[PDB]
Amino acid sequence: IIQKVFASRKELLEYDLQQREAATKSSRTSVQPTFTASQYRALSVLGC
Amino acid sequence: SWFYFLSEYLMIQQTPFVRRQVRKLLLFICGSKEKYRQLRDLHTLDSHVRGIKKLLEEQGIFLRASVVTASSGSALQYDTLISLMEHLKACAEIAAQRTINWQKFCIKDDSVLYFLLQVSFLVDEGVSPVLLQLLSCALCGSKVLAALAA
Amino acid sequence: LESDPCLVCNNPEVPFCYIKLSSIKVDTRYTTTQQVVKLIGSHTISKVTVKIGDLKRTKMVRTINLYYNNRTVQAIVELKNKPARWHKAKKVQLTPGQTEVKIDLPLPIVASNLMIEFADFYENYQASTETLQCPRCSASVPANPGVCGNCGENVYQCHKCRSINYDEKDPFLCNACGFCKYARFDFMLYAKP
Amino acid sequence: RGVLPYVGNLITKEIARLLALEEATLSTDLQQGYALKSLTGLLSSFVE
Ligand SMILES: [Zn+2]
Ligand SMILES: [Zn+2]
Repeated sequence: IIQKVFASRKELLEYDLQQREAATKSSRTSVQPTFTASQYRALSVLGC
Repeated sequence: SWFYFLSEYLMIQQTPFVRRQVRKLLLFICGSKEKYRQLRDLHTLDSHVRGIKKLLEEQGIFLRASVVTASSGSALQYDTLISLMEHLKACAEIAAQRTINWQKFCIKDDSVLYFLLQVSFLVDEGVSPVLLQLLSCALCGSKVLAALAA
Repeated sequence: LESDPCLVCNNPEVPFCYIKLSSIKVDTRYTTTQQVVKLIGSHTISKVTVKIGDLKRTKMVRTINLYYNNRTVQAIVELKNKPARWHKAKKVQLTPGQTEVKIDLPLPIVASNLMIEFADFYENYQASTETLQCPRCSASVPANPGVCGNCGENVYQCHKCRSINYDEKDPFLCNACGFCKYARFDFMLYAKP
Repeated sequence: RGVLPYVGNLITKEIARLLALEEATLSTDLQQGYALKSLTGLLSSFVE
């Protein structure tokens, strides 16, 4: 049950991140914040 | 120009007749067999690396000077990973067969190994083995891998 | 006897195993040239080995198409819809006379429902279509009306479930039970839960 | 004797800890929120 819950949490978080990114990229004044290779792994669901 | 455009033609799919004739004239023109094999290897690997870089270009992964930067925190999709994997599998096959040519490439183009190391942090766990295999072929060596396989 | 389950210790390294498709099978549907399968749950498939037995020279598959998706459904007919809800995995072409094929997936796929299509057929048109062997008494019957003169039974009816495919007179697979005369197909999976 | 500010401060502190944990990691805890539930119930008991 814990593994199932973890998978569900991961996918819900990834969808929320994608929706937030899509909402942010619509704005023009706000520039996209660049992340280095390590910062991506820190931010993404890779290190979870 | 002859070797360039000739090797460029060899990778284009056609009937076996022209491929056989063009291979024969390749092994004629390029001095000796080691030379034509080396030229094909280097050209193929350069094309594969350009393909990988363009594929990562499409999704916001940019190698500016020597650092790989990403704009999106969202992971990549299955099609992107499969297109990465085809190129990487070709490179891994040739690097595991004739490692000297792969090493010579990595010497000539200095922004390949570090690019692979940086990109290994962004791709999922299913593509790490081939990237690590390329890194080991470049740095660890060929005879060492052969001894380890024993 | 631990309060907080430790992800390191609850997650060991499970290796891949060879599982037959029918063992994970829950529900199936068959059409003239396509097959839809649902498994008991999700699986990480790596290789698919397919065996052909009792094949016929009249017709066999030249190109095999594999599709997958990870959406759980209760009815196969709901997911039978072709375009919207599938992801292509690999296209394999077969030399004539092949009995075993090794569909090797470069990336393991996490799938719950699977789809197998016979995209192209290597066909032998030398077979007589005007006159057909009766499925019941092996009597030669003309194509029209397809009713045997030796026993009064139809020809387009399935040899297994006795269902007549009025739409396609000669389907590769039966539309009711899925019986196939041209060949018999068995599937293997290099997968893990 | 001044126990209401004490309980309120405890509730605020544990809520802040919960938010800080939520921002960073994704681990599960089957006993999460028990202390906050107890403190809120105690405050309601004092308040009714
Ligand atoms: Zn008959
Ligand atoms: Zn039938």
